[PDB]
Amino acid sequence: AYSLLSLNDLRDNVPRKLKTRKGRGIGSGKGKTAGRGHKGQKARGTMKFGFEGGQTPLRRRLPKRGFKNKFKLHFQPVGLGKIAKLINAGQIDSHELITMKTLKDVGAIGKQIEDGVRLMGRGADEIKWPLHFEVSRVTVRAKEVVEAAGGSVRRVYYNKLGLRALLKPEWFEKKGRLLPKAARPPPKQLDRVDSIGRLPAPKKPIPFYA
Amino acid sequence: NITSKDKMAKWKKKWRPRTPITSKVKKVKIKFYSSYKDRFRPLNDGTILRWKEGKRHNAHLKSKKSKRRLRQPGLVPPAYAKVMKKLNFCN
Amino acid sequence: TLIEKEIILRHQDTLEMEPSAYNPIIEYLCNNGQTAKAEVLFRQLMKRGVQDQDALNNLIRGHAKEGNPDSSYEILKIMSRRGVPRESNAYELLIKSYMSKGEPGDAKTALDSMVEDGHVPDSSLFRSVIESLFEDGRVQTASRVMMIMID
RNA sequence: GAGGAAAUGGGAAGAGCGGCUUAAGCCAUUAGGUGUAGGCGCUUUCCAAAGGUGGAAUCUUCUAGUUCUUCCUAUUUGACC
RNA sequence: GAAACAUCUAAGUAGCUAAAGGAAGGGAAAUCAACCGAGACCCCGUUAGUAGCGGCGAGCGAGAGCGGAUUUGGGAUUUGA
Ligand SMILES: [K+]
Ligand SMILES: [K+]
Ligand SMILES: [K+]
Ligand SMILES: [K+]
Ligand SMILES: [Mg+2]
Ligand SMILES: [Mg+2]
Ligand SMILES: [Mg+2]
Ligand SMILES: [Mg+2]
Ligand SMILES: [Mg+2]
Ligand SMILES: [Mg+2]
Ligand SMILES: [Mg+2]
Ligand SMILES: [Mg+2]
Ligand SMILES: [Mg+2]
Ligand SMILES: [Mg+2]
Ligand SMILES: [Mg+2]
Ligand SMILES: [Mg+2]
Ligand SMILES: [Mg+2]
Ligand SMILES: [Mg+2]
Repeated sequence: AYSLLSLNDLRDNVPRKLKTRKGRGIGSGKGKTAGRGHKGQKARGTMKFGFEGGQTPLRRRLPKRGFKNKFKLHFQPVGLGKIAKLINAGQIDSHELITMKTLKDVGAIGKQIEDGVRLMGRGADEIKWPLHFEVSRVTVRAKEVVEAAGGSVRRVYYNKLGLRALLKPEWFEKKGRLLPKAARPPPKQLDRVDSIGRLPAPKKPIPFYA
Repeated sequence: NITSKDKMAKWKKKWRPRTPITSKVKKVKIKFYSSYKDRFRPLNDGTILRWKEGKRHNAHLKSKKSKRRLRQPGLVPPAYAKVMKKLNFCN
Repeated sequence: TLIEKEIILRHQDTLEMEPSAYNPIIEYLCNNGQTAKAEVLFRQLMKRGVQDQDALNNLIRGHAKEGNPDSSYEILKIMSRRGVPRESNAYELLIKSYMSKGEPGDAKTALDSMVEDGHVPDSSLFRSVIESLFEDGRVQTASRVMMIMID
């Protein structure tokens, strides 16, 4: 058995638990009506799970509510604490612009971005530098904390195709398409943003009143 | 004459898309009851949010305290929430 | 009077402009004066038949020494997308043009593009860019330069 | 001669990785290797919808899971006969 | 099946009949998207048991996009005048 790997002594970590074959003799404990009792509907096996006996069920005595919005926007939340931790880890450059592509490449954003990034205020006591951001939405605490250190946050607009072209520019060149052009916001989305995004990923910020 | 019910029927027959005659999904997937959908909403706690009954009509039958009480959202009881947990409602 | 009359972009004309009709005049325009109409003529020549590397290299040096290195960088991007072979000495002038106008972050961007193209620079240029990044307060970009010079 | 098969859910025991894992397909089969589209998590909690969003700890900081295997049950199928 | 039943389901299934071919059918936008763009037709995977339909009950159940297989367009149709 000195490092021997033969087909005669392979076994697992625990012994294998075998099937409970119902309907065998007396000594197995599960024979003659298996585990079904005597007569009725549950011994003949014609019973549907969730039936309530003829009483009007809870799923029909309670009222419906609301409607479904088919144009609902989903933004991925990032806190300031994760961004500060990745700044201190030396993975995010603190002197260049922090776009959404930077967060997607470092991994603060998960696998599927949907409509953009919302900047959150969690871990706001770790921010010690003037950082420049370009996100989709930002909360009041996060904007206040950033501009109290001297940075700026710009709310910027991309659509779905523009987000694909910002994040995966090699996907267009494997397909033979030219890089598209950034689209203007619709009038219901005009007030929520500051400016149209640039479709190459920009690395120099744009000061507001300078 | 021309009421909202038959106006909606005429609109839905012409403009709403039609169900396919036959299915395309070869895989078998689990379906729960269709009356769960617009009535319940699962929370990340693990409990399921519901809204109380009695607010549709008959407000002259109820006390003031009950009218104030039925405005408050509640939770599904556990023995009934386990059924929808087992029938893939909470994903 | 040739370029304002759009003679190059005419389909029914048969005789095209010879390589020696633009090869010395792009050199003269870029080296001894303005680069803008030189690049306008050559961008019109791309739209018919020309992808000569010599006029592109001369446009790179002319745009670098004029005072607009953004145009040299975008012409290098044109070369990268068109598959024109890219030299090592072209990026040096772009890096030092960025250096002279006080944009070490743009210099580090051009350095990254040079390394991704596949040219290693010299330790004198490394020492120039690392000190210029450090004195501007951009410590982490200098550390990212240090990573590749260690590697 | 009568508790059995597939696919999708609820769990228990064991293991891989630390974000995890592929589906159709493709290249080879004395046999495996590849394939990121997708799914779950990180993730933000109220809310019909718009809208909105400070975890803990003070003292070298703690801060997430996912995919298989076996077994017990549920749904759709003739469903122990 | 809906724990009865009448709209619904089973199901355009079983069955009957007619015609054609080794395949048939479909096919190069009076098509989708959303102010950014894609580019005929059929088959496999995902979106997703989601949107939607429904005595809004039981149940029925997409499209677009994205990843694969095949990769193809031709004609009217161009005009020197
Ligand atoms: K399972
Ligand atoms: K585990
Ligand atoms: K019955
Ligand atoms: K009957
Ligand atoms: Mg017993
Ligand atoms: Mg017996
Ligand atoms: Mg039993
Ligand atoms: Mg019984
Ligand atoms: Mg008996
Ligand atoms: Mg009895
Ligand atoms: Mg049908
Ligand atoms: Mg019946
Ligand atoms: Mg039918
Ligand atoms: Mg038939
Ligand atoms: Mg025949
Ligand atoms: Mg044929
Ligand atoms: Mg157009
Ligand atoms: Mg396709």
